[PDB]
Amino acid sequence: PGAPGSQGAPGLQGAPGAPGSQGAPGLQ
Amino acid sequence: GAPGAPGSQGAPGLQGAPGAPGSQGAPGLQGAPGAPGSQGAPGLQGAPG
Repeated sequence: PGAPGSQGAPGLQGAPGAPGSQGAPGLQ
Repeated sequence: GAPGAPGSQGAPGLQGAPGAPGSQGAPGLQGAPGAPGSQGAPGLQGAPG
């Protein structure tokens, strides 16, 4: 029955990141 | 978890080099002075007496 270390919650996201400065065309 | 404090966005914006220019009433070309003088009636005769 017990199994310390067996499959728990399947890995999702885990190490999410993020885009940096997406910028915007404030020019012309 | 703890993804290195998962990525945070960089800082866009600031669409201007802080020069804040702008000129007030600028100079104007000097008016070439009208040399002072005096009107008159130069003729030929001054006192024929």
